[PDB]
Amino acid sequence: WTVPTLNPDTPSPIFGGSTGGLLRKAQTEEFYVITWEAKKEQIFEMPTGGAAIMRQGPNLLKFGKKEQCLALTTQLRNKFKLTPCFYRVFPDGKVQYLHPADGVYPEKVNAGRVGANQNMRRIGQNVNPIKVKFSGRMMSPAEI
Amino acid sequence: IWLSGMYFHGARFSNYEAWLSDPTHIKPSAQVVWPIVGQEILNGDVGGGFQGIQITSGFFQLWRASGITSELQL
Amino acid sequence: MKDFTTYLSTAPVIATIWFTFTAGLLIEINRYFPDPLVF
Amino acid sequence: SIVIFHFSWKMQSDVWGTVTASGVSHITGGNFAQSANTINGWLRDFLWAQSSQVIQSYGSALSAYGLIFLGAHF
Amino acid sequence: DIAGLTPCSESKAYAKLEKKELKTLEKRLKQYEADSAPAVALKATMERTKARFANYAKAGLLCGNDGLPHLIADPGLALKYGHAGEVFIPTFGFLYVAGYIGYVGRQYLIAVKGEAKPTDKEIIIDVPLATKLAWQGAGWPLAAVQELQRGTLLEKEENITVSPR
Amino acid sequence: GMLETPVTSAPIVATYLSNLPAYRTGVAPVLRGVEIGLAHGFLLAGPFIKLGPLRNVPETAEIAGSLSAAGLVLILALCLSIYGSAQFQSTVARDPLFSADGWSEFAAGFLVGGEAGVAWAYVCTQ
Amino acid sequence: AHIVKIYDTCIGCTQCVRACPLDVLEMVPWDGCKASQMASAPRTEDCVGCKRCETACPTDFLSVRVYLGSESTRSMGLSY
Amino acid sequence: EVGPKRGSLVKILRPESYWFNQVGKVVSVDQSGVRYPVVVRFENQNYAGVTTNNYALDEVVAA
Amino acid sequence: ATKLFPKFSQGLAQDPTTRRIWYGLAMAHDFESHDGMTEENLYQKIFASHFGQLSIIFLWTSGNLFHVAWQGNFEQWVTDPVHIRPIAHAIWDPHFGQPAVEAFTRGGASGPVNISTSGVYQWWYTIGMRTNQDLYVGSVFLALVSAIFLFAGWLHLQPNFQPSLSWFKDAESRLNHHLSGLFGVSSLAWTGHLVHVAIPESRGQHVGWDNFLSVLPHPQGLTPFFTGNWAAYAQSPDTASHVFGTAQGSGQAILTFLGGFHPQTQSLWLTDMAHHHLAIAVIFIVAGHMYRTNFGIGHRMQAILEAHTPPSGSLGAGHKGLFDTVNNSLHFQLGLALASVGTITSLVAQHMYSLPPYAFQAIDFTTQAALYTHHQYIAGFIMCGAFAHGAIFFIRDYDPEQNKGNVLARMLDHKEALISHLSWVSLFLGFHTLGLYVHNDVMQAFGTPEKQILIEPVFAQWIQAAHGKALYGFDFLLSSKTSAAFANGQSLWLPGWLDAINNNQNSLFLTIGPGDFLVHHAIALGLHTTTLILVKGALDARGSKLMPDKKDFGYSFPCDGPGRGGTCDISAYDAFYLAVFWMLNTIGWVTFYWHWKHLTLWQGNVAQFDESSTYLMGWLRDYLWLNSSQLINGYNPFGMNSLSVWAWTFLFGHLIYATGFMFLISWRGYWQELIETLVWAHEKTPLANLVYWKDKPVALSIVQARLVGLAHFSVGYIFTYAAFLIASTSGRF
Amino acid sequence: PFVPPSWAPSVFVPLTGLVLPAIAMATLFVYIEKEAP
Repeated sequence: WTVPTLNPDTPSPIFGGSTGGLLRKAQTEEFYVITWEAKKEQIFEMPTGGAAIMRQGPNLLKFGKKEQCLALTTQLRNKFKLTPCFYRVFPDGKVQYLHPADGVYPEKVNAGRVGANQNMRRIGQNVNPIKVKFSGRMMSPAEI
Repeated sequence: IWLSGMYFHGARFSNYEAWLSDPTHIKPSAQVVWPIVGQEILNGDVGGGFQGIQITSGFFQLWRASGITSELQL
Repeated sequence: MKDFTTYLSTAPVIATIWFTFTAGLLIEINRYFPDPLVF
Repeated sequence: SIVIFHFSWKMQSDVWGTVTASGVSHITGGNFAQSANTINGWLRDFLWAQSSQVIQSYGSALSAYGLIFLGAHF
Repeated sequence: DIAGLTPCSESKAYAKLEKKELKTLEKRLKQYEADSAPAVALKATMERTKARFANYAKAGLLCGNDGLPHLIADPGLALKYGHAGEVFIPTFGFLYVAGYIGYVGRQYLIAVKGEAKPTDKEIIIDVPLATKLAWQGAGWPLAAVQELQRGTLLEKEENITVSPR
Repeated sequence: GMLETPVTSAPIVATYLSNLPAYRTGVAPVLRGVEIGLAHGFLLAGPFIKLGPLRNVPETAEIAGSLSAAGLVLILALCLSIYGSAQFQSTVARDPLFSADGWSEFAAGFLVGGEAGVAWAYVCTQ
Repeated sequence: AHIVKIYDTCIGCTQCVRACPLDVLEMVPWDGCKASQMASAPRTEDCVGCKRCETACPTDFLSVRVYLGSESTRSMGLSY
Repeated sequence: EVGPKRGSLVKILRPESYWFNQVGKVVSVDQSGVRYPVVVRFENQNYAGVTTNNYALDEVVAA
Repeated sequence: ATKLFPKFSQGLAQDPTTRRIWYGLAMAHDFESHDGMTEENLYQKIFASHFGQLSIIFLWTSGNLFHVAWQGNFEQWVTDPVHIRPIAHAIWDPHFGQPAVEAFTRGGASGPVNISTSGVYQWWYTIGMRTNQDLYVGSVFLALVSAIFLFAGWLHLQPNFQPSLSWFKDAESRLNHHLSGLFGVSSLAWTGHLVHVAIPESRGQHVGWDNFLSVLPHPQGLTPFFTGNWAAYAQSPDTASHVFGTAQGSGQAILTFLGGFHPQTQSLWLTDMAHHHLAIAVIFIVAGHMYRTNFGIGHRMQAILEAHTPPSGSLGAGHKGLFDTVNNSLHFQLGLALASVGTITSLVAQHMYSLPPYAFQAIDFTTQAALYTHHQYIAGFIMCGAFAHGAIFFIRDYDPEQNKGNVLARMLDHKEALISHLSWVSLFLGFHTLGLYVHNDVMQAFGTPEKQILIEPVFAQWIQAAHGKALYGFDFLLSSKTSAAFANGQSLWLPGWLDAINNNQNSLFLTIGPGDFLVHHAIALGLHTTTLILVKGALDARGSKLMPDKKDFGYSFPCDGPGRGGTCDISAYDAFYLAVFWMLNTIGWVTFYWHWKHLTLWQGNVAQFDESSTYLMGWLRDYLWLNSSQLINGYNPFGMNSLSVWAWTFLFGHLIYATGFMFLISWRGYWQELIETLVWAHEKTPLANLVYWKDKPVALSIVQARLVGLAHFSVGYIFTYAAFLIASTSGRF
Repeated sequence: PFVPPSWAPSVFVPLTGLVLPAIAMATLFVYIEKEAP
């Protein structure tokens, strides 16, 4: 498996437009682009409000935050049994692949994933805040 | 059941017949309380030789508009 | 009849009957013994 | 609540009242046009002035209303 | 007597209040007939008022400057001046009925806790068991004292859940 | 994507907005400020003159209204200056108005234009 | 950014990962349970703090915890 | 054979557990070297509506 | 990009929303949560903050003195302090019309002024102030003191002047110096002022800085003090015909213990107050030599704490390790200090209304009411803060390893029993007090006032009889003429005290009845419920069954999410939050009782309160509806008077309270969605999208919403009651 | 003497009410929005 590359010249689903789309953040900070493959033309619900028609083949959409892209991914996976993927696009043109990060969905275990933020103890074994006091900043006992 | 109760109260525990002969002085009343724990004070002097609670639902005016003149009809 | 008695044994019906009995007892006591302030 | 308050004050001030010889006397004396333009007028002439009947209703047939008036505040 | 109060049988404000109540009742009665329902009801209310005032004065209650009865809650003063019927005897009466209710409820919970579905018995009351426990609860103080003396009234600290401190 | 309607897509309203001084994109910011300030001070002098506390007394209603409008123009100029100082701190063609020097010159032009508009509205009622 | 931590009481039921609405958690191989999997949080910069993962955790006490930390555009879920 | 007998009643010793100092029935005990092999089922559900949990060998006592 | 504000939090400086400004303003004094904060730096910042606070206090006092000396009528009020109203300061407002100008022009001034209700006129008159020059000099002196304190605060932050961490932990030295110097020496100096200035000025003799070295406070001149004949200072006191401020009827004594009140000023004797300060000065100075600092003698508080464990083990380890958990925790010390200060503030309110210390203070009804209400509300807020800091101590500074088996750990060991019993007491008090009230209301409504339950407060009346009141007829202790306690004080202080307590025209142990009993139970209910909420929040601060790891989330956090059934308002901060409402309700009940009893007392009809305080309808009609008639008539369509400012403040408080209900009922989500729609509207609007925000607009956080709603609730509550109390008391008298 | 002039309120009240708060609000607003280097 290899990381996919965003194709900016990808057809978008048939939508008449809405007022819940992108804002100035997309032009000044970042935005997100979701792409998927549809077996047939089908009407789905847009996470920003309204009903759009996904075309047969590739489909590309833009959203203001990652939650909208994942909500659309969940809707396409649970209802139409599709496999969507999204990226984070910056105004300079940089594209960053986001989900599924390793090509496999995170709900199923995949080899090569290194565990992060894992504490080899339980909650009851956490120390008291007094032992964490006078640190660099506000730190919780779970951070150590 | 609620409407039947309103008609029954107007036919057995009211002063509608007395109010018909003097609707400008007698206060409409269709609820009487039992003489217990000193609550009988709520049975005010509404007029027409009757003691009770002055009702504001307007059933007396509605019954007068329908032509009801006796408690038997209610 | 067994199901009906079981329905009557439910918490709201039992509470209604018990409170009606208790209220009736207190009301009858205050009716036959009006204005009781001290023993 | 503001709607029913306006209705009560307007009816008691410019509509409802008794009829005398060459003149009509209202319940509140026509004080709506002069006092409903301020919040203080609504609090004093409508809420404080008209609540006298419900707070001194004890010992009469309307005492129950006063009791509910307190219970509703609870 | 106690706290500078005077007995209601000698208080002038007490008799004045009785006269005021009878006066307003008589004033309301003056507008009706002599053999009608409101007249009979008002006369019954007047007789009840007279009986209530005479019974309160006969009970030995103490009246203040307002002419209203005042209760004595101190057991020493109540037992020394004959005021135990105000706050002492009703105190023990409430304690008996309240402990009665609490003991019957506790017995019902302990009885249904050893069954298959105690929650089912909690929503659908077992009337025969509840009636039997309600009748057997008359000896609640003796039974409670016996349970406390045997150590079966309380639960051990090791069998009660607590927070992680 | 977005919603297009005849209100936001009519060529007449687009030309009207492009003709406004704020959307000129190519003139000096001080001139834009002078024009906007004059257009604002002229209309601002009205409410204080006809509704202020001294609106019934003669020969001083216009004086008090114009002074109040001048004070409001001064407050708005201070607001424009602090907005420019807190908005442009670092980093078609780029409009020079959206810059520290451009916005400062715009605020100064707005102050001069607003005071001139207030003074012109005062003498226009005499 | 918020702090998301996984504890050793995790049974690898993958319910927290399926309930995450911004793809913050994932499953990694492990040997401390029957499922041979463990939850992980390698993308905490995208966590908003909805605590849906804590709602989906069946262990007593929870195996995943979210401590609200610094707030940014991503953590506040702002689309503007 | 390690751990309590299946079907027996045990007391939970985990302080942060909802069923601390409570009695639960033993369902199964894992024979591997897992941290929490004992499976305990309880009659009363916790705040999350769960009635079962996993505990270590030293976190449960035969009571 | 990263903003400069706030400089103490790097995480907040990186926040691109409007939440950064709000959180930077609300976390400025939480030095423990600042970036790179150490213990030594923490103590140094607190030291500087203390100096700044003293500077602000002294500047405020100098401001009050300056305004009374400039725009007041102190020179005219001293001549006739019975019929002249004190002036706070002048009023300069261009919004005032002509009728408002002549309406506020009163008190003998030449323009609109404010009538002071703080009582500084009576206090300054009693301590010796007579002219405006004295107030001017005092104002300049306090301004100089304020500047000196501010400079001290700035100086103790610079190098070579920052105290070390070890200096801040010298508890024995600090306690010795505070007891002997800050308390004893200050009281001794105050005794010197009363003996040298206040007492001679009350006798018509001017004693100022120009002649205090040539004027003797006593005609015997320090000889009886050195020879031990101290009784010579109590000879020839002020008679019953003494006129305050003149030499008619004045005496020569400087240290007496006559007791009671002055027959004219209806206040405590100046000689008695001087003697009081001298005795407490000696006691505090002696107490200041208890701890060991540098001379071998004295105590070590650690030894006394460690040697105080019961032998049977009832208290476990006792107080072992309590010295370290208190000295190393600033929240523990702050909680103890706030608890003691709140109790002392309540004590001040009670003693000040019952035993007026300043001349002509009892006649000023508005001053008495305002002072009592002010101190009681301040005390309630301070008490809530004491418990809040106790919860903060449990979360941030409590160490179970160091406090193992001592009383502190045992409190958390049985916290369920404490919370359950507090709940039972509150439930019993609420059920019975409300039941008796509703019963009396039903009896009064049905026309049978003799059927209401009126329990006589025999215990409090018994105590009043023990103090000397013979109205109830118990005749024991001070009430009996043949008791040892009565005969042992007949030559020192019992005559004046008995004459004052048996007088029904003052506030010294007022006559009580069933209404007082019922309202006292309401007060008990309020105290127990507020204590239950605060204690439960402090004990459950480290965790509970719902949140076993609550201590890992800090003292204040929004919630733990909707999981596990829902965890709204689970933090200790939320417990304090809910307790503030109960504190306001409790102080409202105590101030309502105080104001109604004193209003009926001053009006000459105590029977009105005695007969209407037994039912809630009497409280709503005879106290709230009846006393607000003049208040709401401050401005009407026919004109206005000087009382219109209180009417405006009344409506102002109602508006603030109602505005608080908005932040209290509606929550974040709705507002965040609405703000998002507003963001879209601003971004799509021409001629307005050219102006953009620097911080992204977001709705207020859950914790911030609670704080804002509570602040509005409290502000509206305070302003509404203050306006009503001042307007009713001033208009009636 | 320390007595202020008769015109002192007519100058200090407008100052403390409009000039000083405007300057303080402007300086504080510029300080809050200043970006760190």
